[PDB]
Amino acid sequence: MSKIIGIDLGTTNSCVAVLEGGEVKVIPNPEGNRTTPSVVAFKNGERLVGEVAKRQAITNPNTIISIKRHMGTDYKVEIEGKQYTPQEISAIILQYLKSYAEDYLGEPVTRAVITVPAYFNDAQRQATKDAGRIAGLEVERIINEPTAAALAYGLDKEEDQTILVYDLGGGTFDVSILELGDGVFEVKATAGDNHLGGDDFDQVIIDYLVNQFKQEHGIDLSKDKMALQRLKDAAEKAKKELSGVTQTQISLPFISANENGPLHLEMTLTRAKFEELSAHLVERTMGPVRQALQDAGLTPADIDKVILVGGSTRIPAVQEAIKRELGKEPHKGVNPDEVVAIGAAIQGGVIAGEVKDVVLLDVTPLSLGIETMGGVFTKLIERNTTIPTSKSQVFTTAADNQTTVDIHVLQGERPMAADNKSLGRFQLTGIPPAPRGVPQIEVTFDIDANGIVHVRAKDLGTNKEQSITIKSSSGLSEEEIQRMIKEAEENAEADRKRKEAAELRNEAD
Amino acid sequence: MSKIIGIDLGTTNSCVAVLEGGEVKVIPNPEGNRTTPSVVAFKNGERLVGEVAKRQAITNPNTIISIKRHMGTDYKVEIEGKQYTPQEISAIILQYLKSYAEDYLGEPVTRAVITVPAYFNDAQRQATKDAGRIAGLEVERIINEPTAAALAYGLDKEEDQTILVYDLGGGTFDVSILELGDGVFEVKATAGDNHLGGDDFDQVIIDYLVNQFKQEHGIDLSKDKMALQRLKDAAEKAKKELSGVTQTQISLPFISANENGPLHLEMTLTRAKFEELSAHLVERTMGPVRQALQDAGLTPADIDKVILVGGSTRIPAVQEAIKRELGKEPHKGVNPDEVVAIGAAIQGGVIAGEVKDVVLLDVTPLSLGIETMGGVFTKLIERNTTIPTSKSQVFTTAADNQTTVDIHVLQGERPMAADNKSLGRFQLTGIPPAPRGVPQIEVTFDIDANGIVHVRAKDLGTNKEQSITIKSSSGLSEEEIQRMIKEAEENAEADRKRKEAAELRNEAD
Amino acid sequence: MSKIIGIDLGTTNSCVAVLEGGEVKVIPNPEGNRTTPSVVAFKNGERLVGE
Amino acid sequence: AQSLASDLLPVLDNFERALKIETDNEQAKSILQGMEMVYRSLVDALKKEGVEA
Repeated sequence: MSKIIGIDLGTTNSCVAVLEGGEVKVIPNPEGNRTTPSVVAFKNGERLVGEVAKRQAITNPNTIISIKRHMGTDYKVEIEGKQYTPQEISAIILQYLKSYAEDYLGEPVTRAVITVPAYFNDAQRQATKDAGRIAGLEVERIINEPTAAALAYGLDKEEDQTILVYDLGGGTFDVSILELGDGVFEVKATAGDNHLGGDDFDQVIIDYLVNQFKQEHGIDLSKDKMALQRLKDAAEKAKKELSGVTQTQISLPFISANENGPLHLEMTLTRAKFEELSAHLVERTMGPVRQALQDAGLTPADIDKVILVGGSTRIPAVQEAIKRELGKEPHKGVNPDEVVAIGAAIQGGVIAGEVKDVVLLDVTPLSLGIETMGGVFTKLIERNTTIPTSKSQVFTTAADNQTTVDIHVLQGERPMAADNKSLGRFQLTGIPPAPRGVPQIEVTFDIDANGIVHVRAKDLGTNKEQSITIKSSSGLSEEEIQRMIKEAEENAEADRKRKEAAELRNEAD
Repeated sequence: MSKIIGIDLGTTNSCVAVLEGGEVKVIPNPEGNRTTPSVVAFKNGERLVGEVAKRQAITNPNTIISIKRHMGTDYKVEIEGKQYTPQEISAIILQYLKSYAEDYLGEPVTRAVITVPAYFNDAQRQATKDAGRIAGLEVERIINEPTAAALAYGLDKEEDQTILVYDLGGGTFDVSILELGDGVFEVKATAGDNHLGGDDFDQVIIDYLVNQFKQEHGIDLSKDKMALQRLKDAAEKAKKELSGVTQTQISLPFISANENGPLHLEMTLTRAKFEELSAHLVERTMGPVRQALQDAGLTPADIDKVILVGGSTRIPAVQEAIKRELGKEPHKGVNPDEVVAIGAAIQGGVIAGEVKDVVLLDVTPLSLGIETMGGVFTKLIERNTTIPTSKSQVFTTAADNQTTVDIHVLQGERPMAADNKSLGRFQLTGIPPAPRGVPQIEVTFDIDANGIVHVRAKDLGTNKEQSITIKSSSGLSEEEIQRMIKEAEENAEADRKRKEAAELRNEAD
Repeated sequence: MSKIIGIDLGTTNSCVAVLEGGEVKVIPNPEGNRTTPSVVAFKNGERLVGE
Repeated sequence: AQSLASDLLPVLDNFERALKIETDNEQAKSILQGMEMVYRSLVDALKKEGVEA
């Protein structure tokens, strides 16, 4: 009985969420990076997948890169002579997602929910699903990412209404629109171009730079892969940075050099120069959005609201440039790069939360005990307990050198011996001339399945076992219980009992 | 009442040790360095003391220095119309001191011990004692650095015999020869020099440098202040390294620059060489040794053991000379720099009342645990945990309705049952039949000061319980023990019991 | 985690004892019979055994 | 972190020292227009850890 793990199976990289608590978190893969890149290559006949994959990609020409474009089609791929199918590939990817999720729980996992894009089909769908079982993950369900990323805000519990999700993947871009009818999603329109993404920004930065450099000092940087990389990265960090701040400085000193020696790439860059410099990605975007808008028969004001996804989506100009051509403020705070995986896990949590039925056992409807010494009632088994159980307790000599000990085993609530119902009254002899003090006696009450109650009475050191069994006969549970408890409520001030507690008086020997 | 803190009053600096536990920590002051230098300044209404004064030393007309010379005199000094006595100054130092040792402790501290040089006379000792009670510190004894240091090695409890302590602090070297009669210590002879030390050990290097650098690039760095500075640093640090290793680089790039531009000092310094530039100091240091030797009318043979004190006794050749001097090995067992304040703290220990516990056999020889599901040996009390202690863990049941639990107590380090010592086994019965993992069961291990260990296993819904006492967990030769310490690692890969995640397949749905 | 019952089979007859609570009780047939009789049959449709 | 920031300060200093070397002239100053990057950076480095001067 494993949880139901949510997974987001993406083109660029894929992500895996689960819920435990009223709380749902995103399992990290063995390395850093809550988010795992989806890819795999084989070397040893042993698979490698996820980032440690991208690392050696350029050794073994056998590296499968975004497969998820090929699922649901006849396609196969040769690896050192042998052919594979997407579902098999994406499958091994999954074998990782599940695997390391198991690592994280120590709790093997099976049940799962996996997500695929809005535009996918029946074929493709049975291809991911297929892949899933293939990895060994029984699917509980398969559902379409934007819906899944509607469980960020989980609007199914809201007003029937039409809503746009705008997803900018890492290397993709897609847009979707769904009227939520009868509480669910009639996914009304799909759209959006398949080469787009952050890197399609990171790039324009990289371009602007290198061109600016060759410009002033005259070399084309794309040549040496060293400073190529340095550049790439630089630009990227610069991207994330300009996510929130209005300026930044890049250095890349010692980058390359002329005959006056070392050449230091420095600079300061704006928000705007990049905004405008990105302005093309900017305006090329929306076409899919609008085309979709009529594509369902809907007016720009026909939406209720507009989600977001696609961690690159946290951008000044995307955002600024959206809601304005649109309805209200884009929905926030759900951390996009996982937003989808979050949705998965949610719906999974729900899939486990199915069974609402109820049942019997039995509560021992009235709390049992023995008259204790001093003439009080002392429970050995609190009221609503369970199928047969056992309790054991001790108690000791009444007054100096007792030879014999009664046991009155009574059923009730109230503190006061006689103030309840009673039952068989047995005793134990064989007790020796031991003064009041520590002559201890273990007395237990067994219970067995149907309401039968044994009882034991035993001295410790002399091992004397005399004991009874109650037949559950005399005790009345029809009304009589649901009465004499409320008695305990009416009369609860019966705590007056402590009188005899105080009667500890005659304990003066 | 309060802890009695041993204090070492240095001419140069003073250092302070207190005793928790049975072993003695040494109180660090605000700076984070162990010993704080004895120097005091006043600016306005404010006394500053130690390092933080020693810095403003040059901004202050008033900074009292090396006052411990004038302790034992009518000397006064004048600041703000006002004269001061040593008692008054060193009192101030003691004030800062006590304040920080309080700090570490936090309950206020009223009771000290102070130590003084081997030779201090009566009016002297008296006047420090004074100093101290000016300081507000009741002074529960006063002992001379050496008997102190010797004492933190405590040989005081060894047979009547004769010790030679050799204390070379930073700038000033002292020797004492002490006779131990009757678990009691008497100072038989004093010797010394007040200008030899480690510090001058730093000198010869520092010079040798500025002589190699004048003899090459003919600029005299000695004349640049901070250049002196960085030099001093590098020197000391290279002495340190030079203590344990046979060479080192001193490396000081950008020492300075000519009109030709930036200048770079590098070099490699031998042990052999530095022992050249030093051998005269050490052999100045055999001098008082022999002096006092004759003051005792004595011979090396006579000296029974030798203690080393002060940091710069870590100097390899130093020790070397001592060995080819008396033909006898120095007892360096304790950190030679604080050994003095550590002795002090010990004597205040005995004074304020924790005498010596012998305290042996204080540790479990081996890992104690009990087999759990799938032959796995679960550790409970770990190897080398000190014996008079107990641990308690709550296991529940194997299978739904399991009636009974069978506990197998095992002793070893090895992660599989098979590989450990089976000390004893016993079972417990009667637990209410009911689902797996639901019932609580509490096993506690308890080990007495002998090495004998009892185990109790007790249901938490029953209070039903059962126990065994494992005979010895001793009573054999420790040879087997070490053979297992080894044999643990010997097979390191028994870690193949991870094979039991397989055997974690018990859960059936 | 269902119960586990004893059953003795033979020529004469068979008898089935299960452990309940502390000790072992036998069972109850659709009629009495602490012993049910070794035999069985049918003619058409459902069948029956015992006495 | 400290051990590092401490054991850094001499190097992070050599930088302040090298930073003003300028009596200088040529292409070599390119080399030093190389450092006032790094050693304007080590500063932001320690600064992440909140080590100011």
